[PDB]
Amino acid sequence: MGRILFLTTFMSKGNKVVRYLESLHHEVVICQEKVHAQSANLQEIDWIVSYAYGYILDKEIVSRFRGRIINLHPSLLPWNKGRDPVFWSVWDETPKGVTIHLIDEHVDTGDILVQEEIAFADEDTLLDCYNKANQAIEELFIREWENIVHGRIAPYRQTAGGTLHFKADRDFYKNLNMTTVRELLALKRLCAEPKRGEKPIDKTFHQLFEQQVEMTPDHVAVVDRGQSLTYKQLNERANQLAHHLRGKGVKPDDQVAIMLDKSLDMIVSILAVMKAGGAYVPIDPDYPGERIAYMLADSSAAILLTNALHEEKANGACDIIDVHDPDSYSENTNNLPHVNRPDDLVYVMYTSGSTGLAKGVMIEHHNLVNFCEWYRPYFGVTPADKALVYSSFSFDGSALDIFTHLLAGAALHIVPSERKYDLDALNDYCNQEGITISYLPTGAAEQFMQMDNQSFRVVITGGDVLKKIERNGTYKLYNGYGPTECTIMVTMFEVDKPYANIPIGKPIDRTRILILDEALALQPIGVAGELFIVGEGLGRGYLNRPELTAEKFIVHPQTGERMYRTGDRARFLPDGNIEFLGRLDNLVKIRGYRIEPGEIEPFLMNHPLIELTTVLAKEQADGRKYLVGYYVAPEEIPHGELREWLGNDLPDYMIPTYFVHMKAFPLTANGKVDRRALPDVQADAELLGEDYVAPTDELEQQLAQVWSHVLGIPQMGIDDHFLERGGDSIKVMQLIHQLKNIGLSLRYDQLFTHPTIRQLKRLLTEQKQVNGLLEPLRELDEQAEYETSAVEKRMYIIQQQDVESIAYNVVYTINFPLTVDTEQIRVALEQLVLRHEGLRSTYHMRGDEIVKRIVPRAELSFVRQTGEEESVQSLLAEQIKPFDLAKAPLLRAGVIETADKKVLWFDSHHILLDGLSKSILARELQALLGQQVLSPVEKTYKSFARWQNEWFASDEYEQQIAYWKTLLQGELPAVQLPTKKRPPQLTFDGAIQMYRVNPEITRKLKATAAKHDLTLYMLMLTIVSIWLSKMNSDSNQVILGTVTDGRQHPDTRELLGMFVNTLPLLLSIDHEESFLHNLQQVKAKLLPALQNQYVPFDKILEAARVKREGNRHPLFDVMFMMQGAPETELESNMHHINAGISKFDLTLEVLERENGLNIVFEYNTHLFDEGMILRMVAQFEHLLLQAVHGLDQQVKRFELVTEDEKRDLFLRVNDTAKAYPNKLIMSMLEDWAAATPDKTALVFREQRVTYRELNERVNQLAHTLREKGVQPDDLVMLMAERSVEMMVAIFAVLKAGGAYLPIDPHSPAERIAYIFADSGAKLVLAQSPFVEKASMAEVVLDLNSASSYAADTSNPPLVNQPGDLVYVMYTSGSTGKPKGVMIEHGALLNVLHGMQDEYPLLQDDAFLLKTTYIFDISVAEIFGWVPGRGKLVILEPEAEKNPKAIWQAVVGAGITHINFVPSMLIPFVEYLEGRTEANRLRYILACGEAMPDELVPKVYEVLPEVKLENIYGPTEATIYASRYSLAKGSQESPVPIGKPLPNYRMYIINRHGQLQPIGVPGELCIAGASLARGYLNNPALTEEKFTPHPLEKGERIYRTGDLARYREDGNIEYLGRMDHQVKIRGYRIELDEIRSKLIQEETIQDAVVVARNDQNGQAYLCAYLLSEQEWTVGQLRELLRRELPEYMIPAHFVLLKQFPLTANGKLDRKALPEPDGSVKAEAEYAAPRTELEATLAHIWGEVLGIERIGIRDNFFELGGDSIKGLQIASRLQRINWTMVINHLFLYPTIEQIAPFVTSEQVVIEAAAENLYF
Ligand SMILES: *P(=O)(O)OCC(C)(C)[C@@H](O)C(N)=O
Repeated sequence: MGRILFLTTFMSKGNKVVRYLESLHHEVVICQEKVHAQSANLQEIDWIVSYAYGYILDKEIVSRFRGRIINLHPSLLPWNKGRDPVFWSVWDETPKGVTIHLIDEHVDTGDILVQEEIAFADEDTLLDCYNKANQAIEELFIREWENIVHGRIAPYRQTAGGTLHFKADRDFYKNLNMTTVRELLALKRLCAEPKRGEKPIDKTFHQLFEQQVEMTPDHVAVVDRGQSLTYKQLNERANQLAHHLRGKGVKPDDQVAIMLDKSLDMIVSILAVMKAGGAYVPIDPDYPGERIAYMLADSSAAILLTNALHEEKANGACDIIDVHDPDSYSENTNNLPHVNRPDDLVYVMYTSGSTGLAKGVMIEHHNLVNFCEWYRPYFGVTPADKALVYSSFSFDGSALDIFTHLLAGAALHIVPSERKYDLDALNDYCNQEGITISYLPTGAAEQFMQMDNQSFRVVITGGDVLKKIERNGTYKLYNGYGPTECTIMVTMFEVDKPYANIPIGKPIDRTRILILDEALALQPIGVAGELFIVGEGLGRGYLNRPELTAEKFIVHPQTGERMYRTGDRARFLPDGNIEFLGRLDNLVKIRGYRIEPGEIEPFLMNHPLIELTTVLAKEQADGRKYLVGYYVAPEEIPHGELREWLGNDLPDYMIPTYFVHMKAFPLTANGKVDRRALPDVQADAELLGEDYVAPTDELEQQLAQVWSHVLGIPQMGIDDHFLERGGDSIKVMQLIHQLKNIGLSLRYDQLFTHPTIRQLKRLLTEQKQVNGLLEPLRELDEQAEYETSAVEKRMYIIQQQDVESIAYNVVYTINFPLTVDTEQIRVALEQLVLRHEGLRSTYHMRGDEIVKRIVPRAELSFVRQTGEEESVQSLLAEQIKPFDLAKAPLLRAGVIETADKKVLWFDSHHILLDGLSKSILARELQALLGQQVLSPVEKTYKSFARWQNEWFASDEYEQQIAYWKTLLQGELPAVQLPTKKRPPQLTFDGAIQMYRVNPEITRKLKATAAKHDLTLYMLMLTIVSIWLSKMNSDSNQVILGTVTDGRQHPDTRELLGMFVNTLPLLLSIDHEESFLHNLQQVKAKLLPALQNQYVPFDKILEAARVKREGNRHPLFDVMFMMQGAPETELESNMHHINAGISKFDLTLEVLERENGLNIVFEYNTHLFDEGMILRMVAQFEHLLLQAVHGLDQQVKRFELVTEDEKRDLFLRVNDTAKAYPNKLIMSMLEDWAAATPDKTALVFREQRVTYRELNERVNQLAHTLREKGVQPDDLVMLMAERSVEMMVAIFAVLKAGGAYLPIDPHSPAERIAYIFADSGAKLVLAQSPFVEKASMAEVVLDLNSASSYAADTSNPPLVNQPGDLVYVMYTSGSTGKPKGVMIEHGALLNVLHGMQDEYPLLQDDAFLLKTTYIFDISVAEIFGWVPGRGKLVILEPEAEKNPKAIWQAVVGAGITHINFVPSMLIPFVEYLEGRTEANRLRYILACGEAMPDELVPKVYEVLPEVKLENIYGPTEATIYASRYSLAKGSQESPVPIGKPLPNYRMYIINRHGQLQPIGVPGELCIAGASLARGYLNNPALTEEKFTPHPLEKGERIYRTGDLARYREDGNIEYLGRMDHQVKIRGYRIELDEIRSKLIQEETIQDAVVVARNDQNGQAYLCAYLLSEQEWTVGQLRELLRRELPEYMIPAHFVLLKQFPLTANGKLDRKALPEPDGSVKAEAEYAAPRTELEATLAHIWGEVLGIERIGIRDNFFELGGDSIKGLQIASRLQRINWTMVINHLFLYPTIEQIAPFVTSEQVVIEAAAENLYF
């Protein structure tokens, strides 16, 4: 050992590494500060270990301790050196790992000692990768420190390469800590500066235009009125005016104004200024004369291009160049020499309408070129297109209309103001001229969608928020976004489907969009922020406004890129698109809620009458703001209708206060809706619309003031709904308490039946006035010990079962800015310690009573630590320690300070801190940190405990107990969630998963509940109940737990203590009714439970007499909680920490945060994993969206399984399509017999039949059957044993045309006469011993008489289609008389081809005919050899029971394929174990019953190289349906029946016909090609079992009646019949688990487990066993009590010798002994009456070794052998007690053999001692 100097700055002082070094008994000196070269901490030091050290050691220290300074770096060096290594490992996509290296004089450039490779997942957050890396570097140290300190590791130098990163290089990506890895990279690809990007722009617009004029010179360029201009004509004319302009003094970057109207000369003038070298300044001729003069002076334009009509509008301010004067055009028509560069200005357009007069935005040539070169290929603009010059030329909308289409050869069409505003005439012009593409502003576009257009193919819109997508046209709709400072637009989106917020799209060419926060840092995907624009669109800036240019056009402080502040809020969507979220200044406060008014307009325009809408947020002089909803409709809409239409999806404050009807929205001269031209409302004096009905009396006024105090709404109306205007459960109790001071009593349920003041008055009329119903809480006097509450006694008892448990520790974290004083927080916390007695309360136990003791003062543990982002969790973890309830304070605090935040953490116990106590602790701490004075407390918790304990003696408490004792009586429901194997003991290890409900859906949830007199909790509880029901196999009742506030006395809502109470909720789900009906039923069961909510949970368990199990929590196993919105801002920034604990199997907590819902899924990690919970979270979201949109839909119509799961099930299971030859099996025989007539086909006994001999004899009987009246789909019955004649009959039946119906010859006459009639058949092909057995039914032939054959040996003609019957197999199933399954040829062919693809029987192979032909399995043996042209070895009749004969057939005939039903394979492998004969066997195909798990190794040990296969299939699916290949080294927990065969499909549905997900059980259904036509002469049963289903799209499915479940692998698991199911209080059980112990018992070879209903009806768990030993009940019970719990412990164990199998080898559950019988059981104890028995008990105790022997104990049960009896009889003989060893077998007990053991009386009278002499 040696001294170690541990250097850490951002890690803990007692890390996992430091304390492991102390376990090895090292002296670990810890120094967190900068160490000097000659310090005391450097003396007598042998090793230096560093872990997150934030300083650089001196160069002397590195050399003085060279080879002795070890560093722990969580990065795979040389990659990611320096600071923040784990983040840069993910962002730069470097290799991942951890490194323990040596320290040199640089940053992480030392020789590596040990290095491991870590793996991060795509769905892991960055914080998750931080913990996973910190653990690896700590585990790597623990694993290798001994090898390091002992020199058993040679340092190897770092390989070449790697990255180096410093501090503050991450400041741009600070918000992305909770972002997944795949989303972090997705943002990188979407926002990182591209390497090479695109080619740099090197052209101006007039350069590219002049090149297009050379390409399409005679194409039509511009069309105005009826005249037209070609590209050459337009080019030459502009060149003429440009020569004049340049000669007049036009230089590059000069600004030439243009004041013309939309005409051909406008296009000429624009191109002329460009060709001259300047930039055109568009001035609308209709502007005010002051606006015109402002632009001319601001632009400093010396030349103005106008005509004579608008000439005087300049007032002689410029050199007027008339566009109609011929002298203004020169004679030179050639292109001018180029004097411009791509950096020169191309146009200047002024924008305004707000702050400032007007600002001149300057755009350059490269800006416009980049847009036009993106516009043409994006929309496919060709010279065949025709565009519309719609927008005013003073705005970039015209730049898109003109410049983009000119560079593609298209034609421009000028729009006069006669059609610019009459959109009906514009649609006429477009349809009659062929206008194919154009840009229309948002307002004009939405009013153009109604017109019937056939000309447009692409219509682009933008400017305002697009909401309308339905249009009367065949054109594609595009939505664009972009400021005027950038070129026209920067993002484009094709509107493909309806959207709530239509995205603005993805950036264009050479353009990148960033979503940044206020600190200019990158926001994660989905997080809102300010939109920034980078790329070639950013112009120069504003004209003569350099301050505003430097304000909006900024270079980024870190990325070093020029960006434009848009002032708009947007977020990135996961698809890569951007969506507009509003302007950063248009956020207004309505009723105390910050809302975006743009979120109201889409719902209002969805009204069937509203076409346009705009919601403004005006204000009054008092300061309050009100929302006004302007709408354009054909006529006015009543105020109540618009209030109701928006009340379906929006809250009350988002419903506008007033609505204004408009006929046409006033547009500005620029295409936008004139917002300041909308009519201001007249009633703007705090008017409450019109639904306001003023209070008419003194009670309605008194109720309106109480409602105003609780809800915070001024002037309430008597018709206002409580829940609709912010009403909550807490606010209902506040209304009740506020009425108690008035004197009126209101119950909690009566508010939901009287939700308005109008109804509340009518209820409070009969209610008495001033009575003082509420009594004040009496403050207890000072005592030594105080009383504890019922919940405090429970929480105490909980913490006592494991005194070191943190399962009830309450840990929260708040992230403060670094500017907050750490000690100021500690002082505020120490003030809260004395303010509340709970923070100074200690709990002890006086005898058997738990009492509380108050302490005057207690010191607070405030641990200040320094940490990094990637270590805050590990630091906080090491602080969560168990609490001693006898010591105060029950709360520990501390602040972890990082380089960017101060993380305050506090850990308390649930005995003190509950839901409301957290809210009060937040408000008081926030006020103390704000230096606000607090009013001292008035009440204490110790006094409420006294008041409540006395209420436990009242009559109302007994009345509430009687509720729970009757509510929870009888058999309660059982919720079997699809969990993993439940551990024997209850486990508390857990994890969480979070699901966010967006604000929009949250608003629709709360508006729905309030509209139907429900709370959000009632609505969520119904969805949770349905969600649990559908997972519990669509049960009708469910059970779950909930949490109430438990604040009984109204004076306790300001105290700090444990008040919450747990309530069981027994709810019912009616799947046949609507979602609204179930909503009322959940409330009808919740309100009576809340009326009895103040009975402690442990008393409720006692009243119900709930039995305690080990695997499940008592009563319920799923918990559902819900908290309200945070009261303060500090509570909203608090974060609840879970220390890997799940108190229940599954816990759901709904938290109202950020105007949305954060739903937590706390689950036990032993029952669920990461994948299972993710499925259930998606299913809850799927049910929530279906329910909120289907209020009136039946609950049965809501599906649980998701579409991604349905596609996953299709591929892994039901993708079995394969093309198979349609050649029938009777033709394949005659085809093979033709090619190979002299090949062996059948082998019976020791005789062989060739293909020709077989086919010829088949033809003779066929020709005989043909003339007998055999046609397709005719039935002929067979009565023959296993022989060659049976095979000839079957094939001759098929060749003749009919189907063969197998009948056992040895079947009773009662059975045949049934099939003889049900089938209606006539011919009976029977053998000689069974000819008269048909009783001459009709025409009976003799298969052994040559008269029944013919002489024609030629193949009969083909007379069968693939849809004709091939055989009819009767079932004789349980609970029913035999039914004839009709199988067709194509159905049989698909299975034979399918089984040949998996187990190919080739020509050199053979099959064994051993299954009785009245079973479908035999058919696979009858025809299984034909496809591969093999052979069939017919076993001797009744030789299927002799494993000797079966094994001889496999050896002698080289059989490769064999069928074996289980329970018949076990006797076969029991014969082959002591065998060694050679075998050609390849496949053992098992079918008929469930395969025992122990049989798989038994088969592979007696037969290596074989392929054991478990196969399942009902008779209605021909032969088989699914298969599963079993391997050697395998131990499957059941025997999965596997996946369906080719062209087979299997579905597992519930009781409502919905596909069940993985793990959830249901009914197995078959579908595909090989389905039976139906049941013979039973169309009723055919409809019940062969039903059409939407899964097969109208095609039939066969309902097997078997219970089954999907597995994560995809193989289906057999769970037994749907009927004959055994449950344990609803929670079911698997009998195979009980049959495990029977196999574990070596002497118990085989045994079965079922049930039997007793005389009264209760089924007892009867087990049937056979073995070589005699047991007892007690011995068999104890052997099961190993791991099998008591709820599965059976009872009657009747001993058997063989199992009652039937003809199919399965043990008849009926034929099992019904009334038990030979159930071995023990007797009582002992009573050695006489000393003889006591002597017998002592001698038995010595020989048998049993220290306690009873007089009624069986000799053999205590270890009685034949050797023991001789010892016992010998010891008795030595004390004169004759015992016969034979009697011990007849009388095996002491008392039974006591009268039979006699004495050896030796008399001892002697010979007459009186002797003489
Ligand atoms: P409302 O039923 O929505 O309130 C929710 C509960 C029942 C949790 C609340 O009343 C409470 N803390 O008891």
